[PDB]
Amino acid sequence: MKINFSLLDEPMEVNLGTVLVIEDVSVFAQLVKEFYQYDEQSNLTIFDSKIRSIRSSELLLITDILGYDINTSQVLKLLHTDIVSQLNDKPEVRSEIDSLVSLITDIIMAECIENELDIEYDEITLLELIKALGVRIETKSCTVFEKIFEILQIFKYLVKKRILVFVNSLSYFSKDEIYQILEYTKLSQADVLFLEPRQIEGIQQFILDKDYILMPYN
Amino acid sequence: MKINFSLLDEPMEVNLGTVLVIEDVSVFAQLVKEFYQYDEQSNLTIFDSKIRSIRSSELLLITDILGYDINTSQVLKLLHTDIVSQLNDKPEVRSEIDSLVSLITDIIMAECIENELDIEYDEITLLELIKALGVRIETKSCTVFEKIFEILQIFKYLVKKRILVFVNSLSYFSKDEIYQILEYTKLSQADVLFLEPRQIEGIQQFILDKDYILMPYNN
Amino acid sequence: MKINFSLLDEPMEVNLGTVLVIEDVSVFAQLVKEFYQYDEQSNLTIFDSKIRSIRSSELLLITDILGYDINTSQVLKLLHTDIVSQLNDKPEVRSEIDSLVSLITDIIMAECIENELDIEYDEITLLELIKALGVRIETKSCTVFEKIFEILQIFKYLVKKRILVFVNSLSYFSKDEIYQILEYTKLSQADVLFLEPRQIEGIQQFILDKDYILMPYN
Amino acid sequence: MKINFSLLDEPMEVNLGTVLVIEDVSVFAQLVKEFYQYDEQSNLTIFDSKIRSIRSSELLLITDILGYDINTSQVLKLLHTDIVSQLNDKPEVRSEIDSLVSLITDIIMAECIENELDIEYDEITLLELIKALGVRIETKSCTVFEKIFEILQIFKYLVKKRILVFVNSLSYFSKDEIYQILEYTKLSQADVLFLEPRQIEGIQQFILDKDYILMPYNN
Amino acid sequence: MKINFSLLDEPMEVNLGTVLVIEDVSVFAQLVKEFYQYDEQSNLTIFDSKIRSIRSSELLLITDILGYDINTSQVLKLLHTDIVSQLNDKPEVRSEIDSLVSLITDIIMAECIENELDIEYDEITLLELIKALGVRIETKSCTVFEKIFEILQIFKYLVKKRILVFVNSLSYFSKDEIYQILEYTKLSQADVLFLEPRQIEGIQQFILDKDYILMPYNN
Amino acid sequence: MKINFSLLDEPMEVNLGTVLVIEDVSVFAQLVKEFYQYDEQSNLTIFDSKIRSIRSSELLLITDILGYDINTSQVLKLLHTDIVSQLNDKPEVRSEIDSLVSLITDIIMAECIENELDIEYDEITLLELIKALGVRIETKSCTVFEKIFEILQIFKYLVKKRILVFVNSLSYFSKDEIYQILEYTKLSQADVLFLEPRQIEGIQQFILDKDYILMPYNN
Amino acid sequence: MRMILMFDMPTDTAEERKAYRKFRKFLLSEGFIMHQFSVYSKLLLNHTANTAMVGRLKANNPKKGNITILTVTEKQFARMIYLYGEERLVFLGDNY
Amino acid sequence: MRMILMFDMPTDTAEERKAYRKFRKFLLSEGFIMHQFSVYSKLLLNHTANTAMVGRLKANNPKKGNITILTVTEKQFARMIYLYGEERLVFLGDNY
Amino acid sequence: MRMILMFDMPTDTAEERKAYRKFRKFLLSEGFIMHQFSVYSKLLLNHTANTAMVGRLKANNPKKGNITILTVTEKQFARMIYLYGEERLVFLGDNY
Amino acid sequence: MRMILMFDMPTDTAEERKAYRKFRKFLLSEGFIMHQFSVYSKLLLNHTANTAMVGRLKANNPKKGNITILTVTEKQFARMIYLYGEERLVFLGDNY
Ligand SMILES: [Ca+2]
Ligand SMILES: [Ca+2]
Ligand SMILES: [Ca+2]
Ligand SMILES: [Ca+2]
Ligand SMILES: [Ca+2]
Ligand SMILES: [Ca+2]
Ligand SMILES: [Ca+2]
Ligand SMILES: [Ca+2]
Repeated sequence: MKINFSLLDEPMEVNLGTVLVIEDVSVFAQLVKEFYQYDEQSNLTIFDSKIRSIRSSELLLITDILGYDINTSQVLKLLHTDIVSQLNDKPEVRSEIDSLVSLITDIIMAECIENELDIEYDEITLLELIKALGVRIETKSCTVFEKIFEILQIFKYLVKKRILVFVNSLSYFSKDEIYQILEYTKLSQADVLFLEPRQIEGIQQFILDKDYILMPYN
Repeated sequence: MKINFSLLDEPMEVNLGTVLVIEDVSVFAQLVKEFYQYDEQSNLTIFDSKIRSIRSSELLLITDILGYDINTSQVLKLLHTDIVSQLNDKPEVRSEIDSLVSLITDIIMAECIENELDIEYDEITLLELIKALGVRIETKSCTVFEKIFEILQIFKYLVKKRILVFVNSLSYFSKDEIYQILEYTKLSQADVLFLEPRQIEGIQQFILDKDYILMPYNN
Repeated sequence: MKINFSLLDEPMEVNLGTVLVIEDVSVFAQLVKEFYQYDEQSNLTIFDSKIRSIRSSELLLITDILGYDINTSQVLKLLHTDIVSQLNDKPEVRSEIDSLVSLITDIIMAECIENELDIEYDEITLLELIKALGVRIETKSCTVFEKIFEILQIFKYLVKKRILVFVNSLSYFSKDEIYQILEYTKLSQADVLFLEPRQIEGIQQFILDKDYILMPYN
Repeated sequence: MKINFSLLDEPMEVNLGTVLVIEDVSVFAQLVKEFYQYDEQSNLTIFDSKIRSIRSSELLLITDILGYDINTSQVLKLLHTDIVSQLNDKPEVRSEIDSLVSLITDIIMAECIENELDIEYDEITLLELIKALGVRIETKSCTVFEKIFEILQIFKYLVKKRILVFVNSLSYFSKDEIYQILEYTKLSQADVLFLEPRQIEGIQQFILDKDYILMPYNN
Repeated sequence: MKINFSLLDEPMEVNLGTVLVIEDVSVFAQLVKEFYQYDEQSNLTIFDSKIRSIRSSELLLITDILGYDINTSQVLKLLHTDIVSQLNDKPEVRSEIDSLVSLITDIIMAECIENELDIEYDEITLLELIKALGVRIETKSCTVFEKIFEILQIFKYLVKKRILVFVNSLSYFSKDEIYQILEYTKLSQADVLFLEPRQIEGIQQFILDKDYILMPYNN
Repeated sequence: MKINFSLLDEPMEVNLGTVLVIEDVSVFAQLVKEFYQYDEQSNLTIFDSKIRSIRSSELLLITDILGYDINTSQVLKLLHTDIVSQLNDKPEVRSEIDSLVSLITDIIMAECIENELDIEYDEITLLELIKALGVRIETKSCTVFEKIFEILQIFKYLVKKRILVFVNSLSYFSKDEIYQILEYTKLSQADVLFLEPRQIEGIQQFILDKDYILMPYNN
Repeated sequence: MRMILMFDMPTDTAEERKAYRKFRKFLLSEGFIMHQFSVYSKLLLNHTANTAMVGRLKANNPKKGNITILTVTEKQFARMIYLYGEERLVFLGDNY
Repeated sequence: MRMILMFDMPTDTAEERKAYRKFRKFLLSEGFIMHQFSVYSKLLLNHTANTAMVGRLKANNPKKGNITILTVTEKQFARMIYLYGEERLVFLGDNY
Repeated sequence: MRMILMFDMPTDTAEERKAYRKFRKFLLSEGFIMHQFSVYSKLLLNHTANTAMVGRLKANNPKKGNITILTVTEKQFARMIYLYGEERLVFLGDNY
Repeated sequence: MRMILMFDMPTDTAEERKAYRKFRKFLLSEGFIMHQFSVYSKLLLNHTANTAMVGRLKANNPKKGNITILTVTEKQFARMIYLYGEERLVFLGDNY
């Protein structure tokens, strides 16, 4: 994947982990504004290997790592649908689940018939059992280093998002933690792009000078 | 639970079921209008043994039997709690249900471990199983008699309603059905007050003559 | 309009005001059950002058007169749309309304520009002006005799409802008030059908005997 | 409004804008984690002059500037009330608006009298006119600087938030923009605390060395 | 108002006065101890028609008749309000009292004008006149029967007490006095539950045999 | 914490100590009367950064320094809690106190065992030891300067008071004592507003001329 | 819209009496009629003239003056009962 | 039924002032609230209480006293607006 | 699911001691291991054997007996620190 | 971090009982609550307070005293279940 803006001479490719440093505060703030306004503004463009423009729905932009909720309505919907598909791939297990649900429905139905008030029921479904169990991704994160790892896991799980972008998220992690994040990104194959106001020493990064010239580093 | 109006000489007590028959259409319509407007009008006064006047929120007024909605969030919630208590009173049934939902939890847990993402859960409870089953009262196919009976059954579930009042609801039910309604009201202990223009034969009721004289009547 | 059930030999026509007395409590309660369940049960039928069955949406069934709210979402929607149509029928008046709304929008816009915080607005519409004014039918009813008159007015205003039905609603009104209700029904031309457990003296009504035979009265 | 952590010897006071620079990435990340988890962790303690510890509901934490939603029901409601007060401070403008809304009410009233049904209404007020206009803040085309400025403007509208805190928000703004933010914060009187890994040149700030020594710095 | 204990097969209803006779001294003493400790112990459960369990603050327990204090701030206050209502129901008496109070206020006002200092006052009301009179119930010379009768009269004045219970209070009263107490309880509508070790002859009561069998008894 | 009156062009902010000098006796007396009557009068308006107007209960007004009572139930209670916290911050001292209290409890327990009656107790705590010691502030021998200093020390203990205001209190203190009061107020962070008819030389203050012009003054 | 207006103010001072006369003359010039002392009413054509009249009345109110304003229907205006300060035969029934 | 009541009477004599104080105290005792001088209102439950109140007011009216009674709806009673206070030469200062 | 179980009861009565021995033998027969006095643990395969085991433990609890149950992960179980009852050289740093 | 703590020790000697009372009072003073005999728990804010608490518990452990420490999550600490109490011949009566 490649990103292109009017400041660059040629579009630079983003593969696996990528660190982009902008030495101009105006170009950095205007670039983040172009990231949040990407749907509104046509200046900033992104061309994949197919050389096709992507909608903002396919771009995942995350600034605050701790403030980003892992559990969402769409994420829980895709997770519950995934578990329902896994249970549907095995006929015998789903048959046993239908038998147990039939037994529980028979017991609760008998208790309802024992009551003096009329009771009407419909049925119990596997999706209602998963939602009743509260299946969700683990919400336990001790540090931002683990939270960003969970963000990379959920990002690699989401097929619709073709790119994940972090804005000034590298200032929290130590150099060694940055090395572990880069190695985990290379192992996960996902495309991650970082935007930093200042350069980081010891790691390979693309430095954008105030002259607008882009140069590789390490 | 005594109710009083300007037409009555002394406040009349309402215990269990009470059938109040108003032979005058003017006083009956005025009394029903005072029942709907009760918060606005000071003429009709309903007080308990403490002499404290009950609020209109504590008063439950019912005219259309089939048009009233018996299914509410509080009624269904307290009903699910009652079913959970009924299942909790039997140790064996609760143990079996714990075994079944237990096995289901084992299966779903295995399916979660098979996934690549780290997944956490808590439990599948009995109240969540009842809410997933969608237990509710069925008024769709119910006859008017069964509807009023279900209303008398859910009146115990309503916490805020102090007294239930029915307006001209005794015209639909046969004498035997009225006997069943009263005999069930004596067991339910709830306070029900019926208002009818014409007197019902065979049941004890309070009659208000066109002379504005209130008399007890056995038939 | 005519109504037909298995108990009647031939379907009886309901024109202007009609009083139907059922001398059997089981047939009366079962008839009201057939009225509320009319969508579910096919026993009770209604055939208009076109001899075409009507859906339950076209049937207006009202039991409690005081408990029936005159103001509803659909009623207020049709009323606001009607007033919007009346204002749209006159181009000059609507033009003046657009001018005044433009002046108010200019004043409030100037006050918004005077503020130090950025403010974004859309526009003001005639429907938002009617809903802001709270246009609704009069909710003042002193007695059930007036409330039933308002029910007849709103029923005559509603084109979708082909019939209005009252269940045991004649016990509240005096004989003279019943005469005024019948005369108002004949003047309004609307189709109203009453269901009473016992017969009323002094007025014309159809008496259904316990033998199931139907006979005219007065 | 003093904040205290185990690293500091004494609680540091936060008045108007305050720029806190932590040169250690471990202490900075741990402090930010203690800012998000503040209700759970007892290490970071923020108290007012009364020494009473403020709840996490009273604390306002902000990291993403453009991702935060500035438009809320309470903010828009209090903003509409502020606009109504601004229109009420001028008698002439209020009189003119009353005249215009009066004319519109006359027209709509005539249209209601032309109808066959009996129609009643009450009034068209100024708050209803503003709510019909849909007055709200526009963050769509706003730059990050204007976004943070609007956040500093709406912080007075927020009643429950005791203190506003920004996490690494000073990296986007130029030195002059930071001077405008601080100079505006001195006028707004609000308590804002910025947390940056690197020190900003030209502004007064509190620097925490890798030695865990806190020192005031003019530049 | 139904009460239930482990010894009973079904919860027994308490309406108006109810005489409960426990023939076993062990079950009687254990039941009384469960009445004093009721908040601590879950064995004895008293619930209303709503099935809601009443708090010990709502329960009124009485053993010593002459040792109980009938005069309280709330009882005397509500009693003074009741007397003020009785004086307000009669227009002529209220007019005369207003005239006399007007005369006294005129005299005291003249005496205040005669003084050198500037003096201001407000009014002398009827509640202040009753509080100055010191109206209260006299239990000093009252017999035990008149004491229990006054307790049944002030139970309507107590707002928070849901049910009144007497422990072995029927031993002092003669059969005729018990008939007067029950007949008055039927008019007062209050819920009173008496607990006696021995059965009383001539009155309807619930008997609990040493076999732990509960049976209704006419005599 | 900004205060505003009709005489001022813009609302003036009060941060830490603030010396307000009113050169006009009429505006000064009217402003003090508006300070005592503040709940009744709408002329003087004091609001915080939230623009919310503070109640008179939140406002603390002080004129007589030696006549004010510094010892209150809440002040002494919170002070005893502060002393208990100071003793809790030191583990060794708390351990020694626990040892001594254990010895005394052993002695008293032996004396209780020697008695014929069965006796039970619970514990002797540190707060009970401080309450038994009768720790309180001594204003009897205190000079006016030490009294105002103790008032500035206990203002942090008062939870409900939003702002402290002194009326003509700067006439007693020497310039150096005023410098100590202001320098201590800057450390205490409390909001104090002094009102004086005449300007004090050497301290920063806001001066209101007879022309009704408000100007900052360094001396 | 029937506008009922009550007017009051301390009359003790001469300036207060002059202001009262001026305000009363202003009320008469605006179309208001005095039914009794402090009692006045005027028929407003619509809500527009009512609002403008409210603004004008607020502008013309004298110092310490106090005005009460009430909106009343014609049926309520005809039901207005003014009593300015004992029947031998009392008839409950048709009045003959 | 919202009852608006205006009250006026010559106050010159001492007996007239005493009668005015007595009538005002009677109005306050009956549930009426004074919005301003001569201006009062009370909320009557129904038409019967309104008629009885009219008879009582006629009975308690002092000599030379004049009372104006107007019926207004409760919503119209809340609509009551109380206003409390074009010149070429404006003088701020001594009025000369 | 790692099930940590604490067990206690008054041991004064002889039948209480017998019941304590019986309950301990029942815990050993069910797969629980005693780490120390009153301290036991067992590894439950899933929430199934966990719920069933809770029911069984409630059924087998002796009179006046009291059992505390806690659910713990393997990482938390390995972090269990048991101390069974003053250093001259204190080292803050690498422990060498 | 939820700290579950079990405490046992031979109670036979009087000195051992006194040491048990002292250690229990020390546990109560440190914030630990006794769910049952030998069964206690306390909520530790973080890992540092947990380590310091471990050192303090090791320092305050009585002679022959034995303490079992287990870490459980706060949600798992709430999951703590306390249960308080197959025969062919059931005897209701004298046990013979
Ligand atoms: Ca769950
Ligand atoms: Ca379902
Ligand atoms: Ca709009
Ligand atoms: Ca409106
Ligand atoms: Ca008084
Ligand atoms: Ca006295
Ligand atoms: Ca103690
Ligand atoms: Ca002492």
